Amino acid sequence: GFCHRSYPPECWPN
Repeated sequence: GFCHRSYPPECWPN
């Protein structure tokens, strides 16, 4: 559920 605002934004199924 927690996504990191990177580029590309890395998000995990958390």
